[PDB]
Amino acid sequence: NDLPSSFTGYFKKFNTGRKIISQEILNLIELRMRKGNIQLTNSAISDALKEIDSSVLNVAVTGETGSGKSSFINTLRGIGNEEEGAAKTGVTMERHPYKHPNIPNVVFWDLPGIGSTNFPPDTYLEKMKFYEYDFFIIISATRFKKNDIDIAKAISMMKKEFYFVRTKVDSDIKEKVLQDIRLNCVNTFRENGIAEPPIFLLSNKNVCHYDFPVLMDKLISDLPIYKRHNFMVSLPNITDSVIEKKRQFLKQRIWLEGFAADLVNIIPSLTFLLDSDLETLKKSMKFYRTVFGVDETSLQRLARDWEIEVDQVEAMIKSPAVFKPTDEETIQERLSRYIQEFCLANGYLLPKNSFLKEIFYLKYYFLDMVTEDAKTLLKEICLRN
Repeated sequence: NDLPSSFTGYFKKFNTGRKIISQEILNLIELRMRKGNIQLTNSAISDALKEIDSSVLNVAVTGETGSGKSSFINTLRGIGNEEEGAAKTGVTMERHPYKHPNIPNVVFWDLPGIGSTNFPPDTYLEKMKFYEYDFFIIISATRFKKNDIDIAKAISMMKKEFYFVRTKVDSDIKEKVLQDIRLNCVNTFRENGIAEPPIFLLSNKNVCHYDFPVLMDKLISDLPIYKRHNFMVSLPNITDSVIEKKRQFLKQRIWLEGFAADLVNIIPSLTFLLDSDLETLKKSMKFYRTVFGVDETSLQRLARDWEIEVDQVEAMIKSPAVFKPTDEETIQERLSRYIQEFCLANGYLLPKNSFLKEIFYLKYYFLDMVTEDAKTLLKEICLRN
């Protein structure tokens, strides 16, 4: 009903595992809004966004050589295996990092298998600097080994998160050969004195297949709340679910940002646009396009994979022309029209006589645009092949 209730109510749509901020903090912020603590409410939101933005993620990936490690690391980074920057199989002396191409805050580490070293579990983890990782990805293309489990045991002893990933299920060429593959893994765990652990089976030809979806959900879910945003944004845009999930996260961030900047009591209508906010809007559009893989480069490659000049790929979507020069229409007119379109379909998102400043409604419009663009190209990429 009131503003304090509208602020926290916006997050009712998202379950515990999809919030980019905790209910505890949301409840705290609301209290401060209701207390009139007109400064502590802004600092709470401020520090919350700051903590979200500066979050760094380090993912340790271990297993055996030629069992998927490299492909896993590369598909999560959105890089082709023989592409530049592509993590290369096996190699192995010691730990090797691979930063995400777009989100510097995310780093995957190729760790040498403990089998290719003469280090016992705990000492191996100390050598590999276990304390630096947010979670571990234990990969096996078969049914895991004693090594894989001793490592897990050591990881759980230190309170860290690990996940069992069975790659190359696709090479297993009825249909439910998955339950068999899963049966072999379970016996291994049972054989090693461990209760039934979850397992995620993955495919290489069709990477976004099988347990990829739920694995993606688990990693974000188990992650500390403030770390989810930066990792979510880094995931590969290979399913409408990941894509739609990213939008949900970015929408939450815009909301927080809109409130921090202070609400206003005048309808949006962009009659004058500071060069200041224009550049901000240009940066937002560049951030969203990259995140959703619809930025210039991504479109160029896409154009090659098919043929035709980029010209026609861009023509398939809408975000590429937002800031493209035209003698027929000014940016002011274009953006001024977007605000009206948005608020006409979505309303002002707040109780009567209260509004977010103009830029925020524009960020929401762009985000929707890019999200739709990504789903359009994905649908085309899938339609083929």
